[PDB]
Amino acid sequence: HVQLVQSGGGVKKIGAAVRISCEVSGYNFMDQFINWVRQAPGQGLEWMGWMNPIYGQVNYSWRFQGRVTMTRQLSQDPDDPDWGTAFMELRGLRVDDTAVYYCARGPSGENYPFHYWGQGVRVVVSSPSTKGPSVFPLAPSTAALGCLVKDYFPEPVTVSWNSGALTSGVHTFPAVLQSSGLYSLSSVVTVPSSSLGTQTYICNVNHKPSNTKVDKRVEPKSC
Amino acid sequence: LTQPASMSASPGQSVTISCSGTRHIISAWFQQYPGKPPKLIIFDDDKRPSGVPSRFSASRPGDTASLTISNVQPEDEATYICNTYEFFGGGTKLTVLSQPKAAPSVTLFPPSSEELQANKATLVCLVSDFYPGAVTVAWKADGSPVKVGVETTKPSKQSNNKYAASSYLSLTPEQWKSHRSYSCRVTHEGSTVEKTVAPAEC
Amino acid sequence: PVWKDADTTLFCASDAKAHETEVHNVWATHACVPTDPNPQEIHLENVTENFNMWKNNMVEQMQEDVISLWDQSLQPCVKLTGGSVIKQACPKISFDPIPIHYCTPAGYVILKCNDKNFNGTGPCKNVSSVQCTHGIKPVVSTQLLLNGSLAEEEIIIRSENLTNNAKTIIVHLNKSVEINCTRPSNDIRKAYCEINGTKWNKVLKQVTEKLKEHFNNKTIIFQPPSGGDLEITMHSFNCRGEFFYCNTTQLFNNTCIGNETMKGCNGTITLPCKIKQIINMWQGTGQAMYAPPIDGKINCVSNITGILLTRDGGANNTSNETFRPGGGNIKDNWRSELYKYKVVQIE
Ligand SMILES: *[C@@H]1O[C@H](CO)[C@@H](O)[C@H](O)[C@H]1NC(C)=O
Ligand SMILES: *[C@@H]1O[C@H](CO)[C@@H](O)[C@H](O)[C@H]1NC(C)=O
Ligand SMILES: *[C@@H]1O[C@H](CO)[C@@H](O)[C@H](O)[C@H]1NC(C)=O
Ligand SMILES: *[C@@H]1O[C@H](CO)[C@@H](O)[C@H](O)[C@H]1NC(C)=O
Ligand SMILES: *[C@@H]1O[C@H](CO)[C@@H](O)[C@H](O)[C@H]1NC(C)=O
Ligand SMILES: *[C@@H]1O[C@H](CO)[C@@H](O)[C@H](O)[C@H]1NC(C)=O
Ligand SMILES: *[C@@H]1O[C@H](CO)[C@@H](O)[C@H](O)[C@H]1NC(C)=O
Ligand SMILES: *[C@@H]1O[C@H](CO)[C@@H](O)[C@H](O)[C@H]1NC(C)=O
Ligand SMILES: *[C@@H]1O[C@H](CO)[C@@H](O)[C@H](O)[C@H]1NC(C)=O
Ligand SMILES: *[C@@H]1O[C@H](CO)[C@@H](O)[C@H](O)[C@H]1NC(C)=O
Ligand SMILES: *[C@@H]1O[C@H](CO)[C@@H](O)[C@H](O)[C@H]1NC(C)=O
Repeated sequence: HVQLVQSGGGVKKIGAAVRISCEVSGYNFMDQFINWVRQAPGQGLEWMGWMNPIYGQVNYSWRFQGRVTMTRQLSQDPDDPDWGTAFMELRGLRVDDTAVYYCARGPSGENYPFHYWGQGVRVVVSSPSTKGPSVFPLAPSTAALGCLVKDYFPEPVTVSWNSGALTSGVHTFPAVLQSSGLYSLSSVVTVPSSSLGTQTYICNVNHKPSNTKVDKRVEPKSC
Repeated sequence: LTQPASMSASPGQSVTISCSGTRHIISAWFQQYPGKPPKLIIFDDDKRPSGVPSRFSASRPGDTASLTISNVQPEDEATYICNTYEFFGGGTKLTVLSQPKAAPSVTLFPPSSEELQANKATLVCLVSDFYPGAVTVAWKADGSPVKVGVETTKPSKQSNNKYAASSYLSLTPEQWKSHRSYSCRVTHEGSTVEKTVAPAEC
Repeated sequence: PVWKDADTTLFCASDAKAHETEVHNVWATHACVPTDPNPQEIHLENVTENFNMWKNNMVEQMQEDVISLWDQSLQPCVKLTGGSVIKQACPKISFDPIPIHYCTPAGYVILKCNDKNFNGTGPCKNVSSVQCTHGIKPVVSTQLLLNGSLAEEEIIIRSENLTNNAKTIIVHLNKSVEINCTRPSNDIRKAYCEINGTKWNKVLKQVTEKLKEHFNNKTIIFQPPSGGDLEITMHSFNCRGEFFYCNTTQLFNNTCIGNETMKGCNGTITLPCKIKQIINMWQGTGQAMYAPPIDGKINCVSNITGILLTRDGGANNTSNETFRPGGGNIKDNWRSELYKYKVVQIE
């Protein structure tokens, strides 16, 4: 049938350019425009532009004008001329460019609505260098206490509590990717308020790519 | 095109997602599962494609387009998106209730003294154990909204099929020690829970 | 006495001279019949019909004709399409388009819309029946329609849907604007097109106000093409067998089409041009290498009569619409003249 298969996604550095391909099959490549639509994680669909395979004519949303370029590779061999590949390139990548990028096309003869979609490829834009995390204690004022793992790259970091002795009420939240390209997360455990001062609580953070091993004691402090 | 950020229904019920705007344009509807591409379910105002359940119907008399799902099934738990040409709605996350609704537990942590001594400050707002997974997180300093320096994660599924999220507010110590109060506000199903921390520490 | 919308293979008529060396005359001599010496247009008394210039098979049929004409008439020195490297003689030819009439066979007629402000889509009030269209010059060009008809009264905007950013816009001018392109006698590939800046900028202001009518009085901004092949990023055309490519940025200088007027934008607009030898084939994904230009003055004076435009879209949170010169493909050129006609079957 009509198929749109994408390639060329992954992790990229702040700045730099990314190129994504959309190989089409099942129809004459020249007869349908190719649209590109990206979707940040947990956000809506955003149209970036379309590209007409006839002469390469393009139409870009103002958000991407001067940063995006849509090109095409047409079929050469005359015994397979329906084949075609569209390309999208986005330069000057920033963290807020991290998204899943799709190629799409409409019904036969038209451009909208998008009946056919590619599987989508994920692009993450993050730090250009490996960095070790900073570990800070999050003291109690129930009695939820934790550790803050800040400004590390790449993923992942492992957090344990009391060398694995503490396993109840432990919640290590998924990391966040900041605009600096660095990741940061937190780990909180809820322990009885009567044990504060009686039993010590220490978070063990490991970051293998930077060989960081931090054991931080979470003290409640006077006031 | 604007639609509610989320919606909720029980199996066997009939639900309706509404999109305003549309500028009287024919419009189409998409259904999208997490981690998958969107799939068209309505085109030309009311026509389905082949292989779309007959329980899906849509109509757009004028400015407002509406998708109606009858005999709601758990397979309908997904994001539904209205579309006009190149413009898409924000997407409505339809949750088919498989467990009772749970309010979010919010924990606000002020910046640690060891990080303050490092010329940095971060406020951490954790949100856990909320169902359905649809939460908005806002930050406020004294009485005024704060938008800069905010990093907020998308809700993610927990072990108990509830949801979790975190939000970080990065400030300098000068800004941190210049405000009376700092607040994290979490809205879930039309109800808001506020937590607050004051630089006067205890 | 009823009819139905149907498509049938048309035939062409012209005033071609069998003894002429000009390539259009040569092609039409063997491919067309003489023009109808007694054409009979009869009014359809109080008849309203539905025309759609953007879905009309006469346009595709004319396109196939122009493909045959160019492939038969223009001989490049080298053709490099796929894995093919073919070399042939490439004499320079006499090239000047001539009008071509398109006619229906027996059992079919052509409905012609005589509404003075017909936009090409929708109902027509003044319907007539003919056997042959008027003579239409097959002018091949991009970004600018040349040597065509004019709108009767007002500037006309033609589009299958102005709110659809993938549908191209034909602007039908009511006043022709001269574009005068010259490769002077004695770089052999450098040329230029001269346009009266006062006349053109005034026409562009009228076009801007007309677009304002269709887009809720939004601000109309022009910009150069956002990309694509050189054939569409430049105003490309054929002048005396030579392929001219011209930069039209100075044709869309917003600062000269403002209500405040002034600025030194009333002089001659000079568009730099290059006569290209390597041209991307339009039939099928190829390259054609022709010989360098002939010596002496190479001059063509043409009537700018239409503008092909593409609107950006993706606006939402903006209060203006941005338009760039160009179109979807060359069939738009034939639509700009065939908008009046539509083939029906009599049964
Ligand atoms: C143009 O778009 C409008 C709005 O969606 C629609 O009502 C109309 O049918 C469309 N016309 C054509 C010719 O596509
Ligand atoms: C059109 O012309 C006819 C005569 O041919 C006339 O009698 C009639 O009233 C007019 N209008 C319509 C709608 O037929
Ligand atoms: C209809 O077209 C005919 C043919 O030229 C013309 O005589 C007549 O005045 C036109 N009527 C209108 C209303 O345009
Ligand atoms: C051309 O049309 C415009 C409006 O589109 C009108 O204002 C102008 O007078 C017309 N020009 C002539 C010469 O009729
Ligand atoms: C053309 O005229 C018809 C009939 O009034 C209208 O529906 C359509 O929108 C018009 N199109 C343009 C591009 O003006
Ligand atoms: C150009 O347009 C003018 C009217 O402005 C007309 O008289 C003239 O014949 C046209 N020239 C050509 C070559 O079509
Ligand atoms: C076209 O331009 C050339 C060079 O400027 C000039 O000699 C010639 O007279 C012009 N033709 C017309 C019709 O103005
Ligand atoms: C240019 O056009 C203006 C306005 O139509 C006219 O007054 C002027 O004489 C023209 N200039 C030349 C050099 O032909
Ligand atoms: C067209 O002209 C502009 C200046 O008017 C120039 O910057 C641009 O590069 C030219 N286009 C090309 C393709 O060279
Ligand atoms: C438009 O014309 C003005 C006045 O002649 C000139 O200064 C300016 O450079 C032109 N605009 C562009 C974008 O080239
Ligand atoms: C337009 O017609 C004139 C003669 O009427 C001719 O000199 C000129 O080259 C033509 N333009 C094109 C682009 O063929």
